[PDB]
Amino acid sequence: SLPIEDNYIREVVGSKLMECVNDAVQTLLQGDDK
Amino acid sequence: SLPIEDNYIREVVSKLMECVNDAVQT
Amino acid sequence: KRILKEVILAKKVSKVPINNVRAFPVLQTNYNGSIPVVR
Amino acid sequence: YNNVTLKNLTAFQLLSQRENICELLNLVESTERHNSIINPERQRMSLEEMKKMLDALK
Amino acid sequence: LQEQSELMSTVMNNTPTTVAALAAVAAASETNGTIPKPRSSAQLEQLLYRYRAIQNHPKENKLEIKAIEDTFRNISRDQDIYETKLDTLRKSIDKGFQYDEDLLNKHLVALQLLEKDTDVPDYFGDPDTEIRISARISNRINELERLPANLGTYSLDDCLEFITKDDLSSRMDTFKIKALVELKSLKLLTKQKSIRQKLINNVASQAHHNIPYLRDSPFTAAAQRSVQIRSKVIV
Repeated sequence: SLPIEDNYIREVVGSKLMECVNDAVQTLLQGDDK
Repeated sequence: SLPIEDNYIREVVSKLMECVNDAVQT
Repeated sequence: KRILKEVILAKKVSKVPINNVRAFPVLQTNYNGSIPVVR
Repeated sequence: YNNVTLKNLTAFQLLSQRENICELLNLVESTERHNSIINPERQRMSLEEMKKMLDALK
Repeated sequence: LQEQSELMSTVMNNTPTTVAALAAVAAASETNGTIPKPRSSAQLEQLLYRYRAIQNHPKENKLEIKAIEDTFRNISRDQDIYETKLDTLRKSIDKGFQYDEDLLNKHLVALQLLEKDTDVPDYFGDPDTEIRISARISNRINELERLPANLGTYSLDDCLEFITKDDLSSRMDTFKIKALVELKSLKLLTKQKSIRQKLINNVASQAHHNIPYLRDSPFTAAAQRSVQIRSKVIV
């Protein structure tokens, strides 16, 4: 765990839809009318 | 031109409604 | 550097925070040993 | 691309599984994958070819 | 041909009057491509002062003395213009701006980090880019291999220790250690990569016996079950 070249890497080199679908399924799995 | 300590440098340094309206209907 | 120098010289910044290591490197004495080298 | 891997099989199952739940809420069109496979002018051309084979074999 | 370094070598050799670089039409004009206007503060200006003070005695064997005097006239003219601009700047100061502290803290840290060529954040394969990393590693290696070994420290907390003529306080080598830890960590960089290759290729070569969600998969469990099928005998 020794940062040695981690400075030089930073010097050189500077979804939601399916989560909403899964939340919609979790809301549809609460009431029997849907 | 005096150096600064490292402990000060480290101290300073529409997709929601597309499913709800469909889940209400179906 | 000159602009930030003249701001200190003229505007009289009320805090000017001190952030220093409170140390500076110097050169120290070197001397060879007094016991002779055997071969 | 000749062989399949673990990540490829898992991604294939996931892409085949998301598109089924994507059609219930009806947030995707999925009509270009429908009409290009049904192709009703190709279907009536198929029926005309079978009628032509009936006329040729009788 | 290092015309600014030949005068420094002649000053360090204490023999700048016997040759004086032999300034002629074929020697003083070949190393210059009028002196090229050096940009140092006093490391290359006092050498020109000594080079003028020595050659006052021959007074005709050197023809670049007029160019050196024109350079000194340009330096004096630039000094006078800088003093008039400093007077105009000190007379053109507004009375009140109330300069904040947070922007001052943002400027000072960035201006301190941009001195010694290190990375500063904003807060406002590929072998072509790996040689550029190795050239920055070797730059710091060659910079740390030019420091003197007789480096000692003096903090502002030694006054409570009462250092006598022969005391040997225990806060003398607080920077000599840190000047060697970096130098020997930049050399063991290829040493730790072998240990990392022996660790990652032993904890990730299996990846299906300790990780639960990869061994609880229908494809992986069936594959690990089906690779252990013993061959069927005949009759």
